[PDB]
Amino acid sequence: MHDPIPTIAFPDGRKVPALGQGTWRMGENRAKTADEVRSLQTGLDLGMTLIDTAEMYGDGAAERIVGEAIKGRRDEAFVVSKVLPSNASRAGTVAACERSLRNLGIDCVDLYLLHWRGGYPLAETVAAFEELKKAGKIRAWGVSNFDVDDMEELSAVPDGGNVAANQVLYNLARRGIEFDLLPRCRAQGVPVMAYSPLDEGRLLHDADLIHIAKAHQATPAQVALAFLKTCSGVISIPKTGSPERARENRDAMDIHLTTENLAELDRHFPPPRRKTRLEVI
Ligand SMILES: NC(=O)c1ccc[n+]([C@@H]2O[C@H](COP(=O)([O-])OP(=O)(O)OC[C@H]3O[C@@H](n4cnc5c(N)ncnc54)[C@H](OP(=O)(O)O)[C@@H]3O)[C@@H](O)[C@H]2O)c1
Repeated sequence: MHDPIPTIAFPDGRKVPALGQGTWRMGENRAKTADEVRSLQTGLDLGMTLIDTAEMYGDGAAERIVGEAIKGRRDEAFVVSKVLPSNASRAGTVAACERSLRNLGIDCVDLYLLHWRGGYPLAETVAAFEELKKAGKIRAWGVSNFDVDDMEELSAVPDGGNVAANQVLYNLARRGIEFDLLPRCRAQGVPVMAYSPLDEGRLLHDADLIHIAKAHQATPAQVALAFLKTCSGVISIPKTGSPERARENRDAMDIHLTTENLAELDRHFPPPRRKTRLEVI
């Protein structure tokens, strides 16, 4: 019997498991599709109910993978997608949402993000998000790759205070948001979605993570996710094309990092001591 996935509440009171599933680079290889679908199905069965995708991921292909994986079980998934900033005009956003819904094969996304900051004024994009919400086409909107200054601009936008999430880079190797952005979003009640929680796999070569993994009879990936589980206000979205890895990632929740593991990680992966430029992938 494994331990449960902690839950995080959105501003609107909806709760999701703090461990979800990524999909970037899915749907690029026909030979992997069956496994990618199965990986997401496996994570859903195990309670990794949030799935993060985007219009740009394989230009609709990752969305279609998500659509397969949720076939017969839409109500079990919390589907997140995104609009590219070059599409995030008043009419563009609506048109992009409709494509995503067609690809996903569903009526409504749970959460719809601006993927990063572009040249269209924020009020335009938020206006489109609020109309989609009223139309029953999205349930909530948020943003991604927004630093503090970007977050502040939302207050000048009417309805900008409805922001439901900020999806930014965060893992042991990229702790910059701890200085300012994460504390702001926590004070504000806005979940931070930590993308690339395994630093795209680069963390898995780290000797201190390996050592700590060894002590817990776990894997380095499981340790990287166990750390992020300790962080309140954070939802991590690791991606894997492998159903065996999905199971492994789920079981990262059974690790209880000790006070000494945490000190050692802080020593090996130092927190920012000053404001850091937002890292983006
Ligand atoms: N908003 C944005 O701008 C943005 C940017 C980046 C990412 N994201 C989202 O965040 C998700 C996660 O980040 P990411 O995909 O960039 O990288 P990541 O999840 O940190 O790591 C991905 C890599 O780790 C491997 N992996 C996963 N679990 C493993 C395990 N237990 N053991 C060993 N290797 C493991 C995967 O390989 P296999 O697939 O071969 O197993 C994959 O190559 C993306 O899929 C995407 O949904 C959003």
